[PDB]
Amino acid sequence: SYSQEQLDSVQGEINQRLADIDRISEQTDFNGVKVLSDSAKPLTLQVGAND
Amino acid sequence: GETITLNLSEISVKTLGLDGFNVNGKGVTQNRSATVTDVIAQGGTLQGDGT
Repeated sequence: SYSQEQLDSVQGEINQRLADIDRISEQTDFNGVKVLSDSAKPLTLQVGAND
Repeated sequence: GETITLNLSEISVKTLGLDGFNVNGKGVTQNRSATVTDVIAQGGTLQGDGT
């Protein structure tokens, strides 16, 4: 039932949400680590002595 | 390195496209029928049968 322009507004909101998802990906930081990004190797977290 | 661009501008007359919006006026003007005076004012030639 939606004409083309309302779909255009919907897609604008989709693009905004997707851009925010990508922003969260590239900007969620912890101790200078892009933890939730495309370049985040798994961590170690040495627990206990005698490594 | 991150921004949230707003992209806001140009909501007014002269940008919504109206710029002259004239609901009244002459509407559709009616031209007047030409005659021999106008054509001879254009400076062409006449011949038999007034052509």
